[PDB]
Amino acid sequence: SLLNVPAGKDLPEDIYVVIEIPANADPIKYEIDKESGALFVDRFMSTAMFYPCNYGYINHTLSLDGDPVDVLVPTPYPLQPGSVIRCRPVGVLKMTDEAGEDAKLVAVPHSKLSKEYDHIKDVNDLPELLKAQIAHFFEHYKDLEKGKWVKVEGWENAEAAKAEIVASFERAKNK
Amino acid sequence: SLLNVPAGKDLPEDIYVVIEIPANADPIKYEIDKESGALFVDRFMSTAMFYPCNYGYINHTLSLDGDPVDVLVPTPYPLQPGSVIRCRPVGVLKMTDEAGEDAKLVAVPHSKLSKEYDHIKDVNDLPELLKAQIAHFFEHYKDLEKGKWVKVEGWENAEAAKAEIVASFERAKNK
Amino acid sequence: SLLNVPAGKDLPEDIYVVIEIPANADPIKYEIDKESGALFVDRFMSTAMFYPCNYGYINHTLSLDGDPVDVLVPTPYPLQPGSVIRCRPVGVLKMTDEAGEDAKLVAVPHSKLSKEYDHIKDVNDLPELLKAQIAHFFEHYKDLEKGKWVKVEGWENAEAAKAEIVASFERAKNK
Repeated sequence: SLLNVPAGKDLPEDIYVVIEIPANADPIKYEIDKESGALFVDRFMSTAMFYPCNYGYINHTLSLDGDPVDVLVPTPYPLQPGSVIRCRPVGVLKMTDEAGEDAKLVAVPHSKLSKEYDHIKDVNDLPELLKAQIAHFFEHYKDLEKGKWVKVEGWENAEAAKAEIVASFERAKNK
Repeated sequence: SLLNVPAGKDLPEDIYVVIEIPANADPIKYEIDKESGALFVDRFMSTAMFYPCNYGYINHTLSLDGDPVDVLVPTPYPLQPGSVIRCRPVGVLKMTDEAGEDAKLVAVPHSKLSKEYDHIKDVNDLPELLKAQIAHFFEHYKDLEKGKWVKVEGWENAEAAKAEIVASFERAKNK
Repeated sequence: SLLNVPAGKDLPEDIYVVIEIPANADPIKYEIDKESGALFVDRFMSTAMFYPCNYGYINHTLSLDGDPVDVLVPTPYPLQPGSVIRCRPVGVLKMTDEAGEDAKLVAVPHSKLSKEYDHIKDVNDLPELLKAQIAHFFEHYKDLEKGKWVKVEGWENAEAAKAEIVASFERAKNK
């Protein structure tokens, strides 16, 4: 099942993201269940916005908000929810919500799947427009959910991203 | 897998429907397999009609036609086949086909996912139009399958719905 | 899971294909993983082409290129990737890439799902156009992947198809 999926083939320059929400899709927020491994409708988003990239998580990891690391992956065409893409971290958007700080990484499809993302080695290689779009999306998607807020601090490099991967792995089962 | 999915987290005002067919979709009738838990093309529908809501079943239940309880869930945007939505029964369309009797329940998305369905407490709260549409759909979808017929008897309340849930759960035992 | 799916319920006039890529879809090449049974993005196709039919494999089989037998299934409407269709082999397109000659079978939806494919008993029953389209697709889809080539030899009958099914079933498990 989707639970039996490797965090990566070779952490952390080579990961597997499990996709929950496709780029440019209807505003349904899906999630994979811990016990079923099934795609659950987590929520119907209230703002009229869409994810600017495919949105998912790395299996066998844990952020300190009590969830796996979240990754945004851009692709030429939207991916099936519940499907897996081998990619390569290239940055992180650092933001804080309530309150367990909520960093989101950005990984691009691995060279084996496509060479279109080879010239993107680090966060600055991403277009400014897409970056502003991601930032703006996370600044606002929850605006119509009372008692929910997000402050976006900023972008950090691929090493920053890789760091969070290794960290959250190991915070990964242990306790 | 999709077999390992709870009937509900608190029957019966709080259930899980496994979605097989999305609202307003192509006329492919999918089903989840008992052994694989895989989404199987059960049939290509012959009439030019679409399901007016997402269509699915409650896991760990059995109707007396030899299938789990079927639930129709309305949502703002169609759901991925094979995905799960936490909802709340609000009624039942009572109908009879060839092989005994074929009640179909109507559950609305749980308040945790959206508050859009909070004012729908019972069957009458659903719009007339949607009700007539469901009824009409089930009256006719099988018209071009010889030796298949459906007579729609009528609508019953949420407690009627809840009843069928509890019943069919327990009848829940025997494959 | 999708791993636990029968090759067929009565080989070889009655098979199960696991669908990876839908007809007329975005050019994402998906695959089912051997360990997870999960839908993995195998590759982003580089040519501006689409699969003319749904594309998938028979579970519990092995071709001599080190993969299950691949089947193309036509349907009236595209199928969900990762879903299973009971169908009935009616032909085979014989082609060579290498490493590993690359026959692709063509099965049509079983009569239980639809009678639309009843009159297609063998390869010649398929329309010319669809045949030329499949052939032309496999001749060219890999044109922009250096060091990859395909020569299409030709079409063979349903018996030829069923043969490859029986062969590749055995060729598997047994070491």
